Amino acid sequence: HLYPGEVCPGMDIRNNLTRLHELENCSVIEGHLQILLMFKTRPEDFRDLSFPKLIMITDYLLLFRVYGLESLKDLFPNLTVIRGSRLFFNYALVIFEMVHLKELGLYNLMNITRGSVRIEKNNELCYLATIDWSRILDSVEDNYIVLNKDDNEECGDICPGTAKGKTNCPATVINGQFVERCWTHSHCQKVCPTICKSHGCTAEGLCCHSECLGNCSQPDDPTKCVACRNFYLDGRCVETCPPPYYHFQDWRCVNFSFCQDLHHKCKNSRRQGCHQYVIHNNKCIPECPSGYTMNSSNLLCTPCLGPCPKVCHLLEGEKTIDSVTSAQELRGCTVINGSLIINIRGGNNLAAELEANLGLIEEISGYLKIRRSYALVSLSFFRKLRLIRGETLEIGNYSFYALDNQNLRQLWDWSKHNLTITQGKLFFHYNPKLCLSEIHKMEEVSGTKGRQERNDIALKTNGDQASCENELLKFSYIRTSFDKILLRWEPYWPPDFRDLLGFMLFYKEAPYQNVTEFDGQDACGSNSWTVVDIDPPLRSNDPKSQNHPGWLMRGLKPWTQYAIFVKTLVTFSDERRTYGAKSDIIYVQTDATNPSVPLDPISVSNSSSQIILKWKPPSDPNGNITHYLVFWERQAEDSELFELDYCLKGLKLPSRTWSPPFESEDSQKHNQSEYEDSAGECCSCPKTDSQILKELEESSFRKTFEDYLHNVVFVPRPS
Amino acid sequence: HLYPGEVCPGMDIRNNLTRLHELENCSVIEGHLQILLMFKTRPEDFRDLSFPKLIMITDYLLLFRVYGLESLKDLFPNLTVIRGSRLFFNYALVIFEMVHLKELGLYNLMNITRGSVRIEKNNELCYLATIDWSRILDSVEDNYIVLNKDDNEECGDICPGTAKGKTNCPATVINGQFVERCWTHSHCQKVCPTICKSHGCTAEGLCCHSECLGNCSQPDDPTKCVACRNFYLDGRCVETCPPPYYHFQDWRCVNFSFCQDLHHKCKNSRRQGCHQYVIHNNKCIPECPSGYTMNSSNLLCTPCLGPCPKVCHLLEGEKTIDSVTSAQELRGCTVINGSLIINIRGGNNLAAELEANLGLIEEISGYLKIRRSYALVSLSFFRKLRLIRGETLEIGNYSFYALDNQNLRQLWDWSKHNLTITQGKLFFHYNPKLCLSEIHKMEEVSGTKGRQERNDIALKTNGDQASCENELLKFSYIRTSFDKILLRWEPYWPPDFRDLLGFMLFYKEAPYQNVTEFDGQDACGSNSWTVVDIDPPLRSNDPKSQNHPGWLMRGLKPWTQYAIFVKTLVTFSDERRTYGAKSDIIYVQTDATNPSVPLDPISVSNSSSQIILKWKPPSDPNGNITHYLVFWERQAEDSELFELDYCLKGLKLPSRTWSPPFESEDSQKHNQSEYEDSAGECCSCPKTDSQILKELEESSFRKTFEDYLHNVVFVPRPS
Amino acid sequence: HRPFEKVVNKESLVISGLRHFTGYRIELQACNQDTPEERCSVAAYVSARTMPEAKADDIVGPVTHEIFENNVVHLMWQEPKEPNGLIVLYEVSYRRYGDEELHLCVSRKHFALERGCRLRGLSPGNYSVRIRATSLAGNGSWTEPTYFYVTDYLDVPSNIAK
Amino acid sequence: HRPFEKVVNKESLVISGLRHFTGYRIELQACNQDTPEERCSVAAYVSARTMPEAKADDIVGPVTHEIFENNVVHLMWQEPKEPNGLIVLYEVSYRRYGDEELHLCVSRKHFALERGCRLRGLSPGNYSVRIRATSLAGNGSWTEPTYFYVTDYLDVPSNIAK
Amino acid sequence: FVNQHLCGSHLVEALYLVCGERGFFYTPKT
Amino acid sequence: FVNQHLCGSHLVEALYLVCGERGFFYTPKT
Amino acid sequence: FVNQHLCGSHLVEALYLVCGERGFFYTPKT
Amino acid sequence: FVNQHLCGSHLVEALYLVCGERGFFYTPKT
Amino acid sequence: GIVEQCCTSICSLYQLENYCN
Amino acid sequence: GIVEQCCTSICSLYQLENYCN
Amino acid sequence: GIVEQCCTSICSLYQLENYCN
Amino acid sequence: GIVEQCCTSICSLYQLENYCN
Repeated sequence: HLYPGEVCPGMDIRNNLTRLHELENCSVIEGHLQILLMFKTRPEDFRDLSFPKLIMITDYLLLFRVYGLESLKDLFPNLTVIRGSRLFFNYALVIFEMVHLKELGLYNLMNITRGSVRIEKNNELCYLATIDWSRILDSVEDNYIVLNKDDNEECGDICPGTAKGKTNCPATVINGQFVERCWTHSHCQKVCPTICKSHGCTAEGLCCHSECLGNCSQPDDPTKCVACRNFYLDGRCVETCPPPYYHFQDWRCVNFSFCQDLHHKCKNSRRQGCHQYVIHNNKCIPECPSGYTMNSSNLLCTPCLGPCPKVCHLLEGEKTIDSVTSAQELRGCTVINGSLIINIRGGNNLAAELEANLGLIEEISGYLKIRRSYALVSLSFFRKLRLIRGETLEIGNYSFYALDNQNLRQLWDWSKHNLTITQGKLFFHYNPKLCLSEIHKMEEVSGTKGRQERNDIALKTNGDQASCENELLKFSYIRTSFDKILLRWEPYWPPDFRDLLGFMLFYKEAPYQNVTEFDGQDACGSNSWTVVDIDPPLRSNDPKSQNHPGWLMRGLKPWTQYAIFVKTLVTFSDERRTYGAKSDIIYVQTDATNPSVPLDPISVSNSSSQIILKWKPPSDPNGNITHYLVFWERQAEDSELFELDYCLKGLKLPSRTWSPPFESEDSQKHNQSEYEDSAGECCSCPKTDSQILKELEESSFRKTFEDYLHNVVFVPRPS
Repeated sequence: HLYPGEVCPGMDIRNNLTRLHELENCSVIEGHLQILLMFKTRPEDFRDLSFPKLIMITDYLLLFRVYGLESLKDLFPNLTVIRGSRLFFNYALVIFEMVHLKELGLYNLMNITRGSVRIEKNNELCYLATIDWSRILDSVEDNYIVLNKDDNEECGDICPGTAKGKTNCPATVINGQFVERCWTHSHCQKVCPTICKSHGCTAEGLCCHSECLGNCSQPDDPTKCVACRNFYLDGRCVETCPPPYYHFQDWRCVNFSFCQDLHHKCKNSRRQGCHQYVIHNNKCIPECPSGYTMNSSNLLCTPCLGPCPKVCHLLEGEKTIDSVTSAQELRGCTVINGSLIINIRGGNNLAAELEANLGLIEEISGYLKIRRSYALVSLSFFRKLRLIRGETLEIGNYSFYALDNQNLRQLWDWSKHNLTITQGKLFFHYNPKLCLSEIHKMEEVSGTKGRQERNDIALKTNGDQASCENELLKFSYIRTSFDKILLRWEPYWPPDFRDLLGFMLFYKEAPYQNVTEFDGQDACGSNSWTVVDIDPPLRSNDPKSQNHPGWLMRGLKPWTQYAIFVKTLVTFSDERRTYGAKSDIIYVQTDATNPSVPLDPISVSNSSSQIILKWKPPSDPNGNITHYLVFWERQAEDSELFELDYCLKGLKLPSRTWSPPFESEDSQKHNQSEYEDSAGECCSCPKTDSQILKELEESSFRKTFEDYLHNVVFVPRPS
Repeated sequence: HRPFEKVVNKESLVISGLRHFTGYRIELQACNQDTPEERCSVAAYVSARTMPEAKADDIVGPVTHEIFENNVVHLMWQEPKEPNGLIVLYEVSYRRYGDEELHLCVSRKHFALERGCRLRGLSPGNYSVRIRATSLAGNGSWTEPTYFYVTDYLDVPSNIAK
Repeated sequence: HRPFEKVVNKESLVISGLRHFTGYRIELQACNQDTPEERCSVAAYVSARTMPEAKADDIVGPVTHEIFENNVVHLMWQEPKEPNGLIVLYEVSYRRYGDEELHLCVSRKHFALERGCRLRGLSPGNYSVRIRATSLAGNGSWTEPTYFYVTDYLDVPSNIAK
Repeated sequence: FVNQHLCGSHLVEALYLVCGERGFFYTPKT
Repeated sequence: FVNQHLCGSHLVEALYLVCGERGFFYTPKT
Repeated sequence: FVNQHLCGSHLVEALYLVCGERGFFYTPKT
Repeated sequence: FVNQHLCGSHLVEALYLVCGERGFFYTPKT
Repeated sequence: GIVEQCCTSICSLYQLENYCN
Repeated sequence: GIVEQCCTSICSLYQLENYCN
Repeated sequence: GIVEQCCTSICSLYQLENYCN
Repeated sequence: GIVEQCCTSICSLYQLENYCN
């Protein structure tokens, strides 16, 4: 067999190393252990003992505030992988708060299952440009390593392998340089191909059976494995429990007697916080699903025909949701007799997990809350959520409170996402990328939006850096040149045409013809879409303006496609009357042109009658080039040559290889005639370099004056 | 005899001109006069029917949209000057959207008293930019005269440059040089001695009587002028009016019988005046100030018993103060039976007249409200205010619903005010130059923070510009050089050092120490604001700190009074927090070096043993220059001479003969735009954005990690 | 017009059938719509000289002379069909026993004037021929200043023509 | 060791006491600082030669000669020491048939070489000169084109340069 | 008249073409 | 551009591209 | 305990030098 | 620095000056 | 008010029949 | 003055719409 | 809990007595 | 990193307090 140890569950290593007598002979792990809380220690204590009997881990391991403790390869060599059945705030391993930590070991690791590791604030550590994690993780997006001695920029890290003694060294470039992939200055790392990476390479032979994992004491032997991807029973990794046996916590099978007494030890006159394990799904799992309960002694769960909701009365009358840990603490809860809060962080998405964890939940007894969820985008993982009933509210009768979400831009498609925010208010500020119309749909599905009030929702925000809108622009005519282009499109008059002030145009180069469908990130400008505005046209004709809008772009490279779209620019609204309007983008070529100059000619021969002429294209090759016209003659006979080079005069003064005059003579007219015209070209000039504030004020002032005039004169009588 | 013809009240006409036949040939008007909105009209009918018997008016004159006329001298060749008593919308002369005209042609004005003008949107009319208001107006900036055929760059100057009478047009000096002003192609402007014109000035250019004004026939007499200054009586312009005649309307003085028969009449069936004009301070005025009443005995504002304030009860549901006219409608009063609003607009700075009209009301029944005043800077005019009652409230039972004051640097000086609040919820947003300090002080003197609640203040707003502050930092040490400046200052360590994020160094040039704070301009880069972030330092909280914050330069200029200060990179929280920390705007000289030769090393002589030289300093100031120095030297005739002859085959010339002809540039025709962008400073200059939002969220991530860690690892075990 | 040429989507092209080491030029344009007009730009201009051949400066047709009865040698031949660019100069240092030995620093124009060079009055005795023809290479009718022994006003064969 | 000249709140200066026809290389720098010690900038080297006058273009000394039936003249002339641009120089060369052409250069190197330059051939006969008229400022003595019979400096049909 | 919302010069001209002659007034008599 | 001046027959070609089929003239500076 | 604010390493050193080296005892909770 | 750097004699001056009189390791191109 | 009546809400004829001819 | 309008100063698309017929 | 007690204020010694043996 | 670290990339003062002596 491969897994001989005794059941040795979690324990805290704290304030005395004598606790390793709980590791008297152990090799098995369940739950987690905690290596910390040892201040008066030094290498004697970590050389007083070293207990290499271990097998592997399941959940995680921990490191915190212990001095010395140079590395781990001496401590726990026989230690294979972690299963990540649990986590520690979206991480499955910790490296934190160590002093005199020379290196680490862990040259025995092949596939970390879930989550990531955490390295931080251990300022005496290096040799970590030789350790890949994608090759040890089936998913790498959330891992986070920072603040060590390597962050001082030293430790050239001479690791051995192909260099310093051939020792079966698989180097593996991932970015542009191979590296002797290792763990220390005196160890190595084990690379696999995908032939057997699923269930592991082995230089013993070349692979293992495809139900082993990690390593195997014999290549191609389904019992001499070291790790198991799926299951375990009687000395061999497997992929199923045969059905007199039953499954418990992703790491084994046991017999029905085992699971029933592994419960019934606690089914006695002493509460020890234990849990109500029952057979189900061919799986000795903790509790019963919905439409499943167990009030009997048949020892299997059974469906209440009615709903068996997964009610879970919160502690504290509340709860924060901050991590996958807090999330998993409710997977297999559906109803919440409490109130949740969602305060997520980090540049990492979690809707995948929460749609596994929260993607069943349907009824919060109280209220939702949202708070500075940076990387979040949606309520998408909330896909069964219906009833935020009116029985609990935050300060100010709020039934809903979202804020500081710098990336939220859409909740649902509202196909049949039938919910009810039955009572209570909303709250929305600093919610930029979310449209307003979607909030209006939320108030519509809600019910009485009359519950709302002034400033319950923001209007200066929530669609800032981009937004959907209600109405669209269209075009009437376009005309182009090689150096210039025209656009003339439809005019738009809001119901109070004074409220409008011009059109906002956008364009750019775009050889890649699938560019962003984006409004524009004009945060101090900072987006290379060269934008310029335009004064609006007149109200000349009362039914329909015979003058269409227009502004002429110009100075563009010839034979260059160009995306171009525009959008309104409107007075800051007061009620939900309009979202302005926009145009879609148009990839637009630039017309052909005659004058482009090829570059860098050549003039040398292989023979006298021969000449090798070579050259380059222009800076403006101007699209499809037909061919390269050429001329040449005996243009070599000036009068500058029959009357030179006498006896005492210079011998070979007119020895003009690459003759002077035909060459491009120097120049100094940088910008004088038609480029002082284009002299508002500039640098450090913003893309919103205009105090429109003053102009907004001017427009509002003119409106005030005219409104005052008309509303005075209009009716000084009842008739 | 200066105003002989009788006076007729104010009136308007908006139809057939037969309403102008109402006049029995008046001279001066009381009350408003406007004539506007006549379409079916054409310039020929205005050739005749000019009314030159007019002399003057006081109230505003408004003309608007009467189709068909060319100019004015065929309408009002005798219309002296307009006072200001009841301006329309803070303006006196309003000739707006008048069509078909070509020149103003109005020569009777010489010193308009108060107010301002707008003559705008005139798609036919010219000859206004050749008219000088500087010598006739004092509020020469509030006037919007724009959008005319003078503005659209069409018209020309045919104003007489040779004296058809005995004068060319005066070389009046505005806009820099002398502007060859005129009203028409015929009339020219009138110039007068400076002090003398203020009491009139002869046709010749001589002073006149002190109570004469404008035009004067006989210099230095009170009865043959054309205009008066303060009052008159029965032929002469005066300064007072002894009994029995008493002052009236700031231009005349009347009989007891006059005021008498005024109060004997009203708008309707009341033969005792509803605005009964009465005597006090020798003035025949409609209603008393506070502290006075009357019994109908002899027409004097009698002192009364107790107070006698002014319940200027408004029939409206709400009142606006956006113009001076609102102020006049509430000048003199002291009490409201309603609510009040401020809606000031435009770059006008109206607080002067406000404090002149108001600054005497100190009772309110309803609620205050302030909005959208780009030019408003303070409520200092409210130098009396005692109470804002609850008799009515805004949405949600609110009273002081302040908002949207984009330049409000501060409220009153909170050192001398005594005041009351009784009811009322507050509301404050977008006050970008309002200090949280004085806001909290307003809460302290509120007499209300039991009813103060959450969500009223947006501490993320309301002081995001023009740094206010409650804390301070200091340069514990400084040491500098000519190009580098090493700065080391004391630390800040808030309730959590972890909340620290780094420091800013505001630094930039300045020629003198006249410079001041610059934080509340545009928060983007190009503000003369060269700034930089630097990471905060290591803590070493366990020992006493020996590593203070610091920074050192990338570049400077020598001998520069670089103004400098700092600000802390701070994390926000929903807490009534300190501002953070800054330092003062220190001004610092830079040390010395001249590495720059001065430009333009001239090369020419001015005689056979004399020279001629030009220096021009570097853009590097290089100290204050103290003297120059030179080490000239001779060159013997080189072998450049002893390598040639000239009795040879042909002739050559190394040019021993004089040829520095002092050439100039014909190729370098730099036109009016003297600027170019071959390259630049920093094109789309690096100025940060939400790219730092990521780092903010990273620091928050760090906090949350340490929080969860320190929470679940430690735990109390008393029980 | 000028000699023509076009391209088939190369970046290189050549010419031949052309006089050895002779001066021509470049006009490389960029045609894009050739059918209404050769829509080709202004060019990227450049000159050329390559691979001189002293064989042409050397006497393609050897050069005998005229024995004028005034004891003078007049240098006679017919210049090449391709003279290798331009026939430039000879080294015609001549001076002795006074100041009339008829130095000639000869161009196209001077050889056209004279049809050669007419030396002094002959001198029985040793005689150097350091006379050489000059294209842009510099080989011509050169052996060395090898002092030919004039044999009673005769026998000065500069006939090696190297 | 070098010139030290200072200016006080100005932007121009006129130094004097100067040799003439001197192109002076000017090191140029300046010091705001004098109390601790000067901190002067680099040397923007710049030059100019003085405005010339009719000062020494004309010849300093007497143009002289010799006369010899040895058929020689040891010619002499004094050259100005502050030269004005292009020194005036008068080329001379005669011709007779049969090894009797003549020569005399005026040039600074030839004066330095041949002690001026020495005539050879003075005796009666037909002696004439080519005169490319050259004087940048005029002089009291040119080559004076005529035909110069060998008698002495005599009437214009004889030697004349004065 | 337009069934769009009337404002500004559009309003003025439309209103005149609606009422026209001897209809519309300023009334200081009130 | 419009930020600064604009000259040459760029104006001419601009007016040609813009006006087209409703007739165009110019004060010939060319 | 300490008049300064107790955040992070502050708190760790505080609990250290207040412990007297017996610590906080986790009784088996489940 | 930002894109430029702490080379030349700026380097040595500021290196002496960051501490002043404590002393420094002279680093011309260390 | 005209602009309250018209520049926010629509101003039908009957909303305006008071003051025509 | 299209030329004085735009070669000596700034112009606009409408500004040259008028010189267009 | 912990930070609520002592990352807010300069807490008492008693809040660390709460974390005693 | 006495020279190279500052002239390979951005530098800082906390780098430089230790190259002091």
